[PDB]
Parts: sequence; C-alpha cells; structure tokens
Amino acid sequence: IDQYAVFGNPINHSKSPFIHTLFARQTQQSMIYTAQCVPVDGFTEAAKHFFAQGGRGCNVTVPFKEEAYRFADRLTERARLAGAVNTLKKLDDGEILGDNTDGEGLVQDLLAQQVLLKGATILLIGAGGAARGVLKPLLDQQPASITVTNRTFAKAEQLAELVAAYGEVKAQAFEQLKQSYDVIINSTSASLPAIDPVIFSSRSVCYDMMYGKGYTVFNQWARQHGCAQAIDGLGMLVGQAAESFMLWRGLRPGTKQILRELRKNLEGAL
Amino acid sequence: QIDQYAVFGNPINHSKSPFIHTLFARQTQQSMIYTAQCVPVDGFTEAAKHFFAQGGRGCNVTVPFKEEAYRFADRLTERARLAGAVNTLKKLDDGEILGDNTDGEGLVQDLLAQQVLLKGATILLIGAGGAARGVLKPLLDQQPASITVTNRTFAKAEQLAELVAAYGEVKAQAFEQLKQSYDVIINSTSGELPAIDPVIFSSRSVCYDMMYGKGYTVFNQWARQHGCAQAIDGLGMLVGQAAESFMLWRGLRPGTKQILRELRKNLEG
Ligand code: NA
Ligand code: NA
Repeated sequence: IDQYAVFGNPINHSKSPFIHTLFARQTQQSMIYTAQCVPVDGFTEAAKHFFAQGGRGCNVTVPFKEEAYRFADRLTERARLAGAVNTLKKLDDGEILGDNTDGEGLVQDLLAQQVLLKGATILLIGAGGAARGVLKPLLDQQPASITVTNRTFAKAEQLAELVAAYGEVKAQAFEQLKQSYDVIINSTSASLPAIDPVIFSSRSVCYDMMYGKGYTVFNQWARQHGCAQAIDGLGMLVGQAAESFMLWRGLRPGTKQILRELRKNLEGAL
Repeated sequence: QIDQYAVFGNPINHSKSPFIHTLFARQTQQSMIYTAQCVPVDGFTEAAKHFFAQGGRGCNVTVPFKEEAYRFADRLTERARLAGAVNTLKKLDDGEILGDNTDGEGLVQDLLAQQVLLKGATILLIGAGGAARGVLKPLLDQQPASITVTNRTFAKAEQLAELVAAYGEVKAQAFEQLKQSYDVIINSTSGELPAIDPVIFSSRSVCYDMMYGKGYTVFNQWARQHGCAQAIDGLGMLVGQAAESFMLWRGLRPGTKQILRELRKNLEG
C-alpha cells in the first residue's frame, strides 16, 4: 500500500483525502492518501520524515507552497514559473520532483464547462500566488490576451512582467478597467473589488476560485451584472487533484463524477 | 452512496483504518468512504464539528483525542462512560452524536479468535492508563480467574481496580510485587521496557502487546527471551475494534480474516 498525503490545510475542513481515495477506488490503485499534520517545527522536517518513512507523494497547501518549492530537488516548468509547489513526488532515484497543478486544474475545469479559451480575452483578478500559479497554464491555451488586475497597479505589473515572454499579458489597476472580457477569473480571497461591472458582457463567463453552498459573493455580483455563466472553484479543486494523481500514478481518473459528489455534500449530503 | 467516515488522531502517520473499512464495506455491501485525517493537537473539536457539518456519519478517534471525544459526544454508551474515553463517534438519526468505545471489545474478540482461553485464566494487565481502562471491563466479562492491574505509578492501578470491582476478580499490584507467572500478560503501555521481574513469563504464558509493527515489538521480544508460550501483537486488536465500530455504524458485523492476513503481509513487506 503506497502512501500519499496532503500537508497543511488553510481551512477547517479536508477534501483532498476524500477526492484521492475515490480516484484510487476508480482506478483500483493500492494506495492510501491521508491528511498529515505539519508539526510545530515545520513543513520541511515533516516532508523529510514523510519521504524517509516510505511516502511516495504529497500535496502541499498554502502557506507552505514556497517552502515545498525550495524542498524539491527538481521542478516542473509550471512549478518553476509559479514559484510554488503544491505536489511533491518521489522519483525512482529518490529525487523529489516538485509540480504545481493548480493552474492546469483550473484550465481543465474551464474546458469541462465548455469555456472557449483559445483566442479569448481573459481578465485575471488578483496578482498574488493564486494568480501567479495559473498564468502559464492559461497562456498555454492560446488566449488572445490576459489582463492582470489588482487594487494597486504595481503588483499586477510585476506579475505581467514575469510572464511577458509567454503571450500577450497586460496589467491594469481595478480603477482603469473599462471594457468587457470573455473570461473573468477571480483569484482573490474574500474581503467586492472596486471594479466597473462593465467587465461583464452578454457572453462573458465568470470563474471564481472560491466555492461554497449556493453562489459565492463574487459570483452573485457577476450574475447581478449580467454574466452569461458563473462557475465556482469546486471543479478546480478536483481538477488540480486529478493532475496530481496522474503525475503520481500515470492514470487519469474520473473528475466529473467526484465533483458531483462533492457538490452533493456541500448542498447537505442528503 | 459514499457515506463519510474517518479516523482523527495525531500523528496517525501510517494508518491502516482506511484499508480495513474499505474492505469491510465491500464485503458487506455498504457504500461508504473512510479517510485518515491528522488534526493538530489543539484542533480536534473544530475538526469533528466540521466533519459532521459537512455530512460525516461517523469517525474513529485515536490518541491523543479520546478523552476530548468523550466530552464532545452528546451521549455516551455505558462502556464508553466506564472507559472514560471515546474511540468511536456516530451521528444518529436524531442529530445527536453518540460516543462509544470499541477498543476493549476489539481486544477481547482478537484474543478469543486467536484461541487464547480467557475463561479461568490469570491475567496480568500492564499499565493503568486510558488504554488499560478501556479494556478492563470487557476482559472481566470473560470470567477470568483474576485480573491483576499494575502500573509504573501504583496509585493509578489501585484507582482502576476500584473502578471495576463489581465486574469480577481484580487486584492492583506494584511492579515490584509481581513474583509469579500468569496465563495471559497484556501490555497496554505505548525500547524502555517496564521494570518488572521476568518471572511473570512462564513457558505456558500467552503475551499480548497492544503495540504492533514489523517484526517483534520490544515488549514481545522481551517476553520471547523469557520463554513465553506465544507472543501476539496488537494488529488484531486494531482490526477487531474496527469491526465493532463498523457494526455500530452500519448494523452488521464484518469478517476480519482477509484484512488481518493482508495487513500482516504488508507490515512485513
Ligand atoms: Na482499472
Ligand atoms: Na458531551
């Protein structure tokens, strides 16, 4: 029985073991995925111990992703560009590979929802770690452009500079936004942003990284201002997990049927 | 479909419970999922509350949270009340969270299935902590000749013997008072072996350690050096307590044979 885990949890409820346990059931994998505690002396020590005792891979949550990035011996392209690792994998030679599946999970959820990314104009709200992590995977989908926005312009400019060689990436402060976008992605945590609701057009699609019962505060706002479709982040959670699982096991699980169950649980497990 | 169950503990770094319950559920046609979730030492109550809020149906609770689980429960079974600790929580149909303790029953069923004759046996129980307390009444219910409780600190042994006087023949002795051999010796303490005269072990003694792992535990190694008949580890107690929890949750007792065989194989791999 191969051992996998999640380290960290920035919230008080745990879904990763549920998700991965079901992926393992679907694909008949002899593995166990548990939630492991970061001890009081830190993540690095926890990771060292985990891999020394036979661990094969683990997910890492905020705020430990940068530490996981430093811990890894090797990094995937998307991890190196993200500056953060959410997935560690012990290779055959004992080296620890660091990956970041957050952006690809977002992309796959958007695609599962039949959102057209190729040639699309994308507005990315926020310029923090969550935003940084999803840029390269989105750019790989060949959008016409991505506009990074933040309350203060500088932070958005800095992020656009990092990824400038990969496609058309613009920076604009919240206050400057004055046109509509095909796809709007909210990467910011709950506080609404001082943005002109003109960003939402008749055919715009809104994606919130946050999730919960009913509609999120941001998606409620988007909907009230004429959004064509408001999607929450539950699918991104399952999508990122599926990418991690594929990295570890080389098998693609069934994301939709797990997303459906998570949604049933959010609405009451009735 | 996929009713939610879990084990909460710290550190629970190599949990077998998800495997155990997965097999139980397949065998008994229950549609459920069981996950292992380490919780920080200050976070059990909030973790449990959120687990149940999000649809959880039941959970095991392991160290260091068993006493906190006793407080968390809305109602306690008689065996949990006597044990002073809860290792199993269940969400009842009326919304109430029931606390139970299946550790003692699990131990007893393991001993009995392994064909240790408890009826008429002299039993030495080493340790007077929570682990000992949770198995004492179930052991007495098997009608042993006697149970002698011992502990590094004598006062806790005496307290434990006084708690269960009504259920059978139970004595408290200091480590250094132990001067004869027993039919069954059970170690409930979690190598720095207890400082007890190995005269306790006869070539006809069965030894049982609640601890388990690859190879022989340090306690079982000591017992074997001193001739014990057979030295058994706690893997079967884990499986046994799990089966009792499962019966509480789902209403049917699952078989343990495949599970025990596979877990044993895996420990040695
Ligand atoms: Na298969
Ligand atoms: Na209570």
